[PDB]
Amino acid sequence: GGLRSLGRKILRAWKKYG
Repeated sequence: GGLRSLGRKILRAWKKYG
């Protein structure tokens, strides 16, 4: 997880925000 991947970090929705 990094700068440009930040979006795909959300995209994978591991825990999804909250």
